[PDB]
Amino acid sequence: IVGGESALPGAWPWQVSLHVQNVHVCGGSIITPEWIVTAAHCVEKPLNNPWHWTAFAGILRQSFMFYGAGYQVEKVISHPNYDSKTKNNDIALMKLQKPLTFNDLVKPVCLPNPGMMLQPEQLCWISGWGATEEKGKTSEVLNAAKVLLIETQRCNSRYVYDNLITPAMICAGFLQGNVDSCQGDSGGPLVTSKNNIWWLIGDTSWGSGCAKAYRPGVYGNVMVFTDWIYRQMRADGEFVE
Amino acid sequence: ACVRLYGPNFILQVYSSQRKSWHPVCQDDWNENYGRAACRDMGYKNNFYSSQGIVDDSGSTSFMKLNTSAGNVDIYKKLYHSDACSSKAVVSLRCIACGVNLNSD
Ligand SMILES: *[C@@H]1O[C@H](CO)[C@@H](O[C@@H]2O[C@H](CO)[C@@H](O)[C@H](O)[C@H]2NC(C)=O)[C@H](O)[C@H]1NC(C)=O
Ligand SMILES: N=C(N)c1ccc2cc(O)ccc2c1
Repeated sequence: IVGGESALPGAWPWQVSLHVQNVHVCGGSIITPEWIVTAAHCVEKPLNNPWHWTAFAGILRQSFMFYGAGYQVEKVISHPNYDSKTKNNDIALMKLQKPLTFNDLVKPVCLPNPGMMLQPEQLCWISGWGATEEKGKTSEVLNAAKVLLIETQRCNSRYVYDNLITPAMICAGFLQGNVDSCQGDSGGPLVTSKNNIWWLIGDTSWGSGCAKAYRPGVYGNVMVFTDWIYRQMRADGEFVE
Repeated sequence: ACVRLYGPNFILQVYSSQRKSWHPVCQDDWNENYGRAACRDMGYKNNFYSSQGIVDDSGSTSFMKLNTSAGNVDIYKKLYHSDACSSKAVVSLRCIACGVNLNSD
């Protein structure tokens, strides 16, 4: 997170830190006791297999996230239409082998329904342990920042992302830059509050540098994938459909 | 053969293969068991948070209503097109307690 401030405990209870080899690689968002929404690009080969991954919920500091304090991942499902070249359909689910116990610091975010009717520049929040400057190192503490949706037509401008923003993507940030997500934030939440509920609007996917002008954040458009998420959650442990 | 929650008030909708569209379901004869079945169909396993009737705000003229005499068929097959809900309410269903932080009051 560039241009944010450190999060208080329980502010973003859905936020997890996904570790491989005892180090943060990416973020994720809790949606049920077993299911986490992350980015497909985080679990590309050679990190496609679940045994690599542990999730840390309810902990703001990376140094407190040590082997044993965390949650072994049991499955990793990349969206079937994920394209690493374009980053299209950059979303994945991780299933934990052990369910999380929800409390004041660990809770789920709501999947986005159709018909949310968000404003075109809806006020959202991003959170994560990614770099606080471009090409920087993982942050020790969880950060968060307000960002605004940026209409996809505006974002596809030849002065911005030159028609690279697909219906499976949404833009957020500031065209003037300065506040953005960054490497390490990937897979983590873009949320908005509406009807007094916090909704998962996006998963951090990509961008060109971090906090540069005319180069805002691109997020997985989660609402496009809610039904796929339902099916995956249902297919899990199911004999016939 | 599918179910979803619509909008910020989580209106249960069911898709019609014929009408090629989504319709809310009447609160008529609905209960928590029907909601739990809907939640399981959305992959939420044993999760259920709440279900209640709410007045439709979408001006809808096409609903899905429970045929209470359908017998022991799946809930999809119990539901028929109706242009009105006798309860004057549609189903609002949340399968999990979500979307609240320590502030959220
Ligand atoms: C609700 O279900 C019942 C029974 O499944 C329906 O009644 C049947 O209707 C068919 C066609 O008219 C008859 O052949 C059967 O003998 C009826 N059986 C009964 C009365 O149990 C009933 O019409 C359904 N209601 C609606 C509005 O769909
Ligand atoms: N500008 C962004 N929001 C943004 C988002 C995700 C990124 C992932 C990376 O690996 C490197 C840079 C990134 C930049």
